[PDB]
Amino acid sequence: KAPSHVPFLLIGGGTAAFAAARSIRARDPGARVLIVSEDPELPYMRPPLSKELWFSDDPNVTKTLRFKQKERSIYFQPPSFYVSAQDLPHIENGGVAVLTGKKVVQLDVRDNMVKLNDGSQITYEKCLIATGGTPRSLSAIDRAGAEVKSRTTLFRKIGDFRSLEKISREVKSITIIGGGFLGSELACALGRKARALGTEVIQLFPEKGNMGKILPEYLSNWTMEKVRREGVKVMPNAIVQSVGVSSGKLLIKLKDGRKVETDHIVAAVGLEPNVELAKTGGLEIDSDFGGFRVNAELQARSNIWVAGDAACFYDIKLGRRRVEHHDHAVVSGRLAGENMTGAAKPYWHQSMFWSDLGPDVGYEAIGLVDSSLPTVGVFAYGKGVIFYLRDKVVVGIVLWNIFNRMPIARKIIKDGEQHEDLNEVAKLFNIHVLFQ
Ligand SMILES: Cc1cc2nc3c(=O)[nH]c(=O)nc-3n(C[C@H](O)[C@H](O)[C@H](O)COP(=O)(O)OP(=O)(O)OC[C@H]3O[C@@H](n4cnc5c(N)ncnc54)[C@H](O)[C@@H]3O)c2cc1C
Ligand SMILES: Cc1cc(N)c2cc(F)ccc2n1
Repeated sequence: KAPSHVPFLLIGGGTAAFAAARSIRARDPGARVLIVSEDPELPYMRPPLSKELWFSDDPNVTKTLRFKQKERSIYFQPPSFYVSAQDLPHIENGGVAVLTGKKVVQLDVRDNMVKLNDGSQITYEKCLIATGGTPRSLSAIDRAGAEVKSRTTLFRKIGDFRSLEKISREVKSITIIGGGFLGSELACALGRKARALGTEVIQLFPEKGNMGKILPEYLSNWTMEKVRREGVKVMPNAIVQSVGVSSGKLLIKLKDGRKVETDHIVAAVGLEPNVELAKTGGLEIDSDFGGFRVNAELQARSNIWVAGDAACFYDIKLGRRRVEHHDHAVVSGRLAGENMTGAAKPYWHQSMFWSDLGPDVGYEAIGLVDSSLPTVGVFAYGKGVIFYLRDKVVVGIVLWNIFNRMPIARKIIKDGEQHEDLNEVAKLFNIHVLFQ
């Protein structure tokens, strides 16, 4: 199936890879691009797996994988957009092929060659590593035994959505471990499903409130109350000590003495970059942020770039970073595709992210957003803007229930001005003052 040589080889078939393939085809007409994906699915976007796909009025949404934004599919393109790998060398004006169900297990940088899990070898001229990451798991779950492990979900892929959606219709109690984006969005989604069926949803995490690492405490606490009003039993300040099976149910023991009985656990406790290929490829990994260490142009070696969740890159403006946003995979993937066709451009356009936690909670963010940084919040906590500061300069912004204003927030961070009155800057977001 796979040819012996391809001009453009993209390792991994996710958001960053697809954005790169589209970018290469737009900058190099007739280009021949091969995506190698270990998943059986064609490239698709993940955000709907924790949001729109759970709020669809169509009960066949699990099969169609379409959602209302305007209806559209979770796949970036239908199969008709792609050509087969076997035909990729011969088709006139080239195309984009995806070799599904295949994993790159060896990378030879000196010879511009990869080896697949089935023994196949492919040489390339330009290569992109866009392997993303794998969900982390709790140490308490790893030591819990096979039964507990079989009743614990790591949420990332289409299969995880389908398996958890089926569970929410079969069991009475689901527990989410994790207070970040994924845990909070799944809590609101499972909470909506539970209100109609009369079932239970629990979310526990060690922080004082949802999104405690991202939002200031006062806004994290406000968010926790909104999640609770979606039908979720939220347990902050919860550290899992052990997990076992008791009378057929899962028993979660917390360090503080509390105990939670439930039927199924969803672990949403972060992501580990997929850097397996750094060993054979002799590629540098970043010990501080994780991931493949690349420069401002997302380049690792002469013919190898890295994009997406797995790329630790140099931001000429904000310093060295690694970002795990959908839009960042798109932006970095497209940038890598342009540099794979001679652009030599540095990461410059700042990617944004967003989150929706029910009807009354939606926010957008950009730049360095971290609750450890000093923050200034200007609210009208219905609507407002939170500025994240470093050396008296705005390095990140969170827009709370403010939409269609991201270009303004992007300009403020790019300009790097020293603002003496952030209340005037809040007027740019139609806000007419909390500190942390
Ligand atoms: C449920 C969910 C909801 C999200 N919601 C949001 C949101 O609302 N807003 C937001 O900004 N971000 C969101 N994100 C984050 C966003 O989806 C990620 O930042 C984005 O998918 C990262 O793109 P990627 O290409 O770097 O990685 P991935 O999408 O993970 O793609 C990597 C692909 O490469 C495959 N692969 C790995 N190693 C190999 C190998 N050796 N050989 C072959 N294939 C390999 C992996 O199987 C995977 O298929 C969400 C993520 C999830 C999981
Ligand atoms: C930056 C970001 C934003 C989100 N809304 C998000 C949601 C998820 F479910 C998982 C990861 C996420 N990462």
